[PDB]
Amino acid sequence: SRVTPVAVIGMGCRLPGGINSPDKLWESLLRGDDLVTEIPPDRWDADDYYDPEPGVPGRSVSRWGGFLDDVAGFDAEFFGISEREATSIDPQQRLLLETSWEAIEHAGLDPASLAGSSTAVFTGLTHEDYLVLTTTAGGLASPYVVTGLNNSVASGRIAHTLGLHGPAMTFDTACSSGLMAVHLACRSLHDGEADLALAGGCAVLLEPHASVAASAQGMLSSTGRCHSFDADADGFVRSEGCAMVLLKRLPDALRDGNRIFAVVRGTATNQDGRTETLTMPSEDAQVAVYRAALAAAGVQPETVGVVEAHGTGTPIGDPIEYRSLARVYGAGTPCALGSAKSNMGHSTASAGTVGLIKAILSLRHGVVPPLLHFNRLPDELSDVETGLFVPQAVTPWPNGNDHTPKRVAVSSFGMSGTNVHAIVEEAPAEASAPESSPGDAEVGPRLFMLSSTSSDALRQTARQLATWVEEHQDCVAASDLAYTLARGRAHRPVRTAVVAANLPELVEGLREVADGDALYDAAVGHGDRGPVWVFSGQGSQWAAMGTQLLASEPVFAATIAKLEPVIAAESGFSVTEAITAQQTVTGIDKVQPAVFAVQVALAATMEQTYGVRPGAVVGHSMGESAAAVVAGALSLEDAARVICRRSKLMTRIAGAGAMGSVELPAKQVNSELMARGIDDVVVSVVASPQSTVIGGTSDTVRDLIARWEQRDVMAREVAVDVASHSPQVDPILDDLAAALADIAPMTPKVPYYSATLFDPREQPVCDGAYWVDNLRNTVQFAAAVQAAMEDGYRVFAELSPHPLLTHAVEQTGRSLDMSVAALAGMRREQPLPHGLRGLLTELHRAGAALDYSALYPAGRLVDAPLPAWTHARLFIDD
Amino acid sequence: MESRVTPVAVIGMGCRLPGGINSPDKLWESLLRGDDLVTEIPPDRWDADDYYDPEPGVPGRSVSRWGGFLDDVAGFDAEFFGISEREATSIDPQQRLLLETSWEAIEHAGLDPASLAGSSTAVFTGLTHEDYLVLTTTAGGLASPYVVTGLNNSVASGRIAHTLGLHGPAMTFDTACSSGLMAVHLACRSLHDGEADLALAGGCAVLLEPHASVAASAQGMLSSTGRCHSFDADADGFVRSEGCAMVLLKRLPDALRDGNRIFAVVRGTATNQDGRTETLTMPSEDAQVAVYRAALAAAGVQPETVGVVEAHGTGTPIGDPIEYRSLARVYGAGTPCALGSAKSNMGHSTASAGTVGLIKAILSLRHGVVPPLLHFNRLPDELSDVETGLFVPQAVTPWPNGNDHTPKRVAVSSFGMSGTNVHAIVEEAPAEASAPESSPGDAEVGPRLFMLSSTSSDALRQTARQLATWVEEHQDCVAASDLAYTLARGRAHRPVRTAVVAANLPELVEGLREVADGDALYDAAVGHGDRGPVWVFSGQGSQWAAMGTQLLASEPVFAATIAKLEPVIAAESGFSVTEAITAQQTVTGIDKVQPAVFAVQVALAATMEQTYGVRPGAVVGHSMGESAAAVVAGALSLEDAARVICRRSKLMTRIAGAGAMGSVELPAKQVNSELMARGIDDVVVSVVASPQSTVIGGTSDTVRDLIARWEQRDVMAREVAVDVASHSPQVDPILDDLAAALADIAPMTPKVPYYSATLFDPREQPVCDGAYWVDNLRNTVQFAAAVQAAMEDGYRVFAELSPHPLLTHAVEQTGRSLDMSVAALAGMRREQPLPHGLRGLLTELHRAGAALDYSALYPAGRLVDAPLPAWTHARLFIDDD
Amino acid sequence: GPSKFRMELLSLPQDEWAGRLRRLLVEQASVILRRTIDADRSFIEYGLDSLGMLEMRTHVETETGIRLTPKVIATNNTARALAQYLADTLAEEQAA
Ligand SMILES: *[C@@H](CCCCCCCCCCCCCC)C(=O)NCCNC(=O)CCNC(=O)[C@H](O)C(C)(C)COP(=O)(O)O
Ligand SMILES: *[C@@H](CCCCCCCCCCCCCC)C(=O)NCCNC(=O)CCNC(=O)[C@H](O)C(C)(C)COP(*)(=O)O
Repeated sequence: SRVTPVAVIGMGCRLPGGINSPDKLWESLLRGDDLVTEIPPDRWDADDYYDPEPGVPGRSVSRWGGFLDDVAGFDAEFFGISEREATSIDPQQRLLLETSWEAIEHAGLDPASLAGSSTAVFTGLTHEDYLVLTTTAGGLASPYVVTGLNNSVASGRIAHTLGLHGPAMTFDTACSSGLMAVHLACRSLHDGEADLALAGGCAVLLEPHASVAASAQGMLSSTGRCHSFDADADGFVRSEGCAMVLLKRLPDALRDGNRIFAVVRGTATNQDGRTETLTMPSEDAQVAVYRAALAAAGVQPETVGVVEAHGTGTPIGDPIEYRSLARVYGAGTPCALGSAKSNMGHSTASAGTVGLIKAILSLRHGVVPPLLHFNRLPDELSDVETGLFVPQAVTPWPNGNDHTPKRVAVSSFGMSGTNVHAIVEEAPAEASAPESSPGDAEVGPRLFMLSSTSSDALRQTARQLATWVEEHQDCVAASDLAYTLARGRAHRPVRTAVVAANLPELVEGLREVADGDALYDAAVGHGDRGPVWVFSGQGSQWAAMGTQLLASEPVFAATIAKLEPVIAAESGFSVTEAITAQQTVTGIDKVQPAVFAVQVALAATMEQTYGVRPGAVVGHSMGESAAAVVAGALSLEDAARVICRRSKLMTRIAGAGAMGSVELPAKQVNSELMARGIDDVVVSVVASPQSTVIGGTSDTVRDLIARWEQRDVMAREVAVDVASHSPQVDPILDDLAAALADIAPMTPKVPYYSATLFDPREQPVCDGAYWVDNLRNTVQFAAAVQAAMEDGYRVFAELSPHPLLTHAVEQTGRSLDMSVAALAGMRREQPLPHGLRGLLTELHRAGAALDYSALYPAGRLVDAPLPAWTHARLFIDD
Repeated sequence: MESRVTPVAVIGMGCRLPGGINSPDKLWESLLRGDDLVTEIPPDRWDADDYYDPEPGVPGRSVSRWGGFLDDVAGFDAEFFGISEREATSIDPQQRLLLETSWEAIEHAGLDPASLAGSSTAVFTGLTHEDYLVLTTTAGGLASPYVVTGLNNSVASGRIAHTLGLHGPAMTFDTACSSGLMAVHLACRSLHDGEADLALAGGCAVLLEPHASVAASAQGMLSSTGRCHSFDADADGFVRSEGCAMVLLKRLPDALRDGNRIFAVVRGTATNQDGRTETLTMPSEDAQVAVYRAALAAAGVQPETVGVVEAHGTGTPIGDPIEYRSLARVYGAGTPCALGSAKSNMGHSTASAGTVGLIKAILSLRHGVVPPLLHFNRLPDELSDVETGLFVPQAVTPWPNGNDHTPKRVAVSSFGMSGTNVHAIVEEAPAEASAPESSPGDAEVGPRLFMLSSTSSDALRQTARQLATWVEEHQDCVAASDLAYTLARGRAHRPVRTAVVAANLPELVEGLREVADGDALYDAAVGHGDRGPVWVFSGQGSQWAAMGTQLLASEPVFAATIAKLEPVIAAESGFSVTEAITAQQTVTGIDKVQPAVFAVQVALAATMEQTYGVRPGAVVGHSMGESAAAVVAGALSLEDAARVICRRSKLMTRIAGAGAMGSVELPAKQVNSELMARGIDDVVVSVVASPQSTVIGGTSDTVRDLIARWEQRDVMAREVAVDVASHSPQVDPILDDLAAALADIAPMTPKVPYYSATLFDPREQPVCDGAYWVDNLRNTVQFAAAVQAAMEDGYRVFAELSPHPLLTHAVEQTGRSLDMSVAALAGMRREQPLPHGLRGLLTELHRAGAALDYSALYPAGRLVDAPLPAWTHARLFIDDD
Repeated sequence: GPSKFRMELLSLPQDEWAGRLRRLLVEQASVILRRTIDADRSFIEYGLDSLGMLEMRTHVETETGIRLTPKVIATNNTARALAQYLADTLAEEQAA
């Protein structure tokens, strides 16, 4: 072997007829589809130039071509491109930018993970149609033309966008540009200049003057069809198309476990040299490049089963090529001769890569697609004795032996006389992991995860995937598909999840998402920071809260089982019946422990079963006790005593005061309270900057409420037993401190934003005096939440039985002009047949950091379709 | 110590830059003189006032009115490359300049581009901008069929490979302003692989249209002042400028083995991308530092041994401080290091400044000095904190840290707009492993032959004038013999060619001025150099008094051959050859006239082959001329043909005035019909000289009476009195004696092809026996058919080797009949002096285009930097007036 | 004299100076980018190129009298940070 083998670990393409995926390309090739259509009126009026008489000046003989369903579409915002600059960008560059992202995602890699890598980019561009259209419109004066119409930035932008550091050059080698990029990338990876390579080309047809000019040369087909290797060959038809591949050194790819589609064992390039005419090919030059590539790959030509020829369909090009192949390949052993350009026309720049992609697919499925538009070879090739043949149907691999890996030969010959050839071998024998036992493939709901750049794109994405799952539901494994959508895709800003146990169930859910009218909204996080647990106070209790979770989640049930004896120890009460009875838990000695048990088990389930690391913890009222447990400051055996011992204490002062809710800032409330000479009523909880909770003497509290109602102020009393965070609790703190004298606080390991300490940023020591202070002092919950946002957290999920502070969090975030998400872990009478997977679905939708490895330990990548795009039409105009 | 790539030697460089710079040496003179090459935009391109606006950011207007412009962009030598005028009109000028400069690069390396046919030479050409495409679509000329190759970028490199018949990889590419040096990266990589043994790298810049300036001006790139104030505190942007530059690259072990001249060694090169950093065009400091240490690692060079950095130096207020701070982090670690940038002198030659920067680096290496930076007055205050050994030279500076233990090394950098950086480390050429310098040898100062060439007459005069100026300057820096060697075996001989004979350079300067000013019409060569000339050997009538006196005194080998043949005639004819050729009166009497003509003519052909290496591709003789032709082609030995001719002249000396030669313009068929009408057999066709000229031999009275018959009928039937009526029945009685008296010779097979007028078919090999000779004095001389078969074989150059040309006019006539352009040179003329021996024939033989053995004429010598020939540029452009 | 916004802003207590600025920025970037921005996600991934940075540079100069430079927006890569950078810069010059 002359060079290092290079593995094609990812492929991406956009091709005429709506083909935008390598798997979709294979289906069309196998079906024998013909993607050559009449020129859409959107490009130009074909009848303004069509003339069947050859060589008529100013007129073309071709009215056909292979066109993309749309070209002006480009998801500009997802790449941070403003419409003003996006409009002037050559569509060839935009399609390359999009398809390169598809190529990386197809490999199972997050493109954002490639930032800072030594990845190299090689893109070939041969047509300046958008430049000419801009010149005709006279819009060259726009400053964005400097970047929009230059050819170097076609690969520069891709490297700039993804933050790559390898070579990022753009070349132009005519119709062999697509395959030349693979040869250059295979060279660069071997030299060590890079560790990953993006190779391919793009061609876009927007102007008739390119077609008529070639028509005057007699190049294009009169019948408008690339009759490759047929007697009626009369020329080619230009066609749009963009295709890219991702290349990585084989030892690295095998070491890192990336899926390998095929191995490029060696490439070679050559020039036709001096010929009769500048565009005439040379037979001996083609024969030389064949032996050069085989020598570089170190493989005998007798073992190359299938040759993917150039096959443009020119009357003189094919006989030269056919003689070239017969002198090297097909030496006795049968050989199959194919050409992708028959099915979709000549893609020019990208024709090299598309031919390669067809070769990759043929290797994987082990068959050769029939060659469209073939009846017989030209009569002048009758005497050539060779093993070559043109398949007229889906044929098995011509060799059929097992001792030798399947190999193909890919060729591409440029107009300027530059030839490219590459030898591709099938992927290595899969390093199959130990077979998954039926116990590992547990029957149970799994999250299938979607993403897109907009609401409509998500609905389109769901529809596409639903049809794909409906086809491969027997061939694909549900475990792998769940793994692939989570661990092997890029989570685009607008995202959702569908939970199901079987693929048919998954399809039905996707169709509901496809036809649903819900306004899916973009995520607010970046997966860099974990969610912030919010532990609310009392009042969220509802009848039979824990019945569903106990019957569904084992860790939740286990947590209650461990904590139940402590309640029966300190308070002598059984929480299992209270949270499962038909009546809401009542009594402070019962209400507080019941809420505490649910919250801590909810947190316990989340970071153990679903492995969600909390980025920060925020506590409100007794929720601070739950907050301490999750933060690692205390053990559950301590806070349970803290809750239980405290809970029985204010049973003495049940009814010792009344609470009021004032929807005004606390600062002005304090000033008005001071100006009124009143000092028994104090601010209890600063819930939001626009709301305040007060408590004190029951009759007096009603008096300011009436004194606020006469001022038409929105105010309300709070129907709860104990005047917490007010001087009414005074007769207990001395007893409470003695009861908590045995508490052993520890330093918190999770960021703790206490609402009791004057500075929320302080990491508390949850000693006895804290809870004494917590009950007496006011709660600056809005301040603590505000502090967490200032630190950068944006996702808050409250773990109470019912949402009570989610509205407060949203108000505080809005008061800071900050985009935040307020999720609810549980809701009153909300059925959750799938357990807490609903919250996990919501947390991912918001964008909190997750340990997807814990949810999806291992699995094989599969071919799930990539997400759609928010294709806004961005084209020049006159 | 570790070198991960093979060192690559730059064996040839060529460029075309603004201000009439057409050669690397002329670039060096400009840099030392501190020339500023940017000018106001010429009205020929566009009206600059139609777009100028000093206010930055104004829509639809450009802030700069200056640029560096080539003196002639539309100029192209279409016919030399075999491209029709129509096709060349629609070819992008970037492609046309690349084709011309690449040819200049190959010649500058000392190689004939025709010798690269079938080689594995690779071609990488950087190329940005599409101004001609913009112009073409504005004029609406895209319907032309030639556009498919004229405007497609891939043909830019494909055309070079197609023209020269190169088989290595050939591609063009775009990497913004770093494409020029990126070509060197790919070429070094391709050579390292073994894919190629020669590589052309470079780029082209062309500035035909204004909107490119307007679009960039809105972005704020364009400099308001109009000069690239590289590394100056007043930097405000760059200025675009035209320019093309190409280099030729070869593996260093191969360059040493073949003995090619090395200008510099590219030890290593590397490239990378800036990555995600602010805006698309904002450069990254850390990326620049990475490529420096990567290139050094690949080249195995520590940075402290690099003394000069050819920085990118665009002149933007953002780019320059990033460059300086990045360089100070790598280079100049305590040791002084000199900064520089070719951008300052000639603006930004986008997509080619990478190569132009490289070329400046090589010239600095060979001359060992750092050119001053033009507009530098003070570094920006932002860089006052940076501590470094770097410094910007304000005058011609000796090489920093100059020493012999460490070879001089240069770092070349070039950064593109897309963010792709290229950086290469260049070392001086290895210590000259030349032959003993000024060693004794061919120290003779005899007049040497200096060769000129071009594509047209007016081009030759321009070429002579340019070379005359160059020789006038370097008359002391180089030896005359080396210049003669360079022009002969180190250049490509274009169709229009001539030579000048001189003994010393001062005479040469006078000679070129005569050629540059003379109104001589220099016709292009008719030969392709494939086949050697065809010697022509004549009959009687060429003799004149004291012919060889000057030749005997000017060609020692001629004299040796004359002396060699002297004894045999002194035995067979009894008289010394020097008598007839040195007497003050013309030799008379066939017994001495005939041997004398044969003796000189044989030595003449001997003089060409032994002394001037002129191997004849074919040989043709006439009458007596077959004897001389037989010796030269190898059909018979030298002395044996001598006894052959003296015996004949003596044997027919028995008769005087045996008959007559009626020479008529009538065709042989027509005179045969006329003779049949006359019915006499006393006269016979003796010589078929031309299709429009026939010679009739026979009895005197039958000739004289009958030739008057055409003279009454107004027919061009002249005759000059001759001693012998050969090829006629008048010599028949002596043939029996002649058939045996000279039968002692032993003919053998010629080693050279022979066309014989004696045989019916000249192409047949003639056995030079007496019977064949007896045919010669009797059979009709079929000379016209003899030369006809020669040109049917494609031979083109015919030289008449006779004291006076007699049959040359016949060659032109038959060539005119054949509609086939041929050369009819004459070896020597009547009374014509020979101040330089037969060198006057050789210069004409070269001008005709025959095959020559230049190795024999020019055994050895070092190549020189003599200026390349000027092109016949024609104004080819697209107009929308 | 200075823009009407600058008179109002200084007359207001300095603690909301970030809040009022954080809007002069959101509105101005919204019209420049033609997209309702958010106050925390970075400009560069909105597509704020070098030109748009100039339009921001000149506009804030008219509205606040502060000479912004393109490196600063490159450093204060988000609106909240940029408004924060404007706040103390206003505070520092005021204290002079
Ligand atoms: C790719 C060809 C790419 C170039 C032509 C299509 C694009 C539009 C024109 C270029 C841009 C113009 C400027 C902007 C508007 C390709 O695959 N081509 C065919 C490859 N075949 C091949 O090389 C051999 C085919 N050649 C011939 O059949 C033969 O040379 C001709 C019939 C074409 C010419 O014959 P003659 O004129 O007698 O030499
Ligand atoms: C050369 C840069 C490219 C010059 C030629 C561009 C001509 C237009 C090409 C497209 C065709 C349009 C016409 C179609 C008919 C170069 O040498 N690049 C390296 C240095 N160049 C830089 O830009 C580096 C310094 N950059 C800057 O100063 C800033 O990024 C600029 C001023 C560009 C933007 O400032 P803003 O980001 O603060």
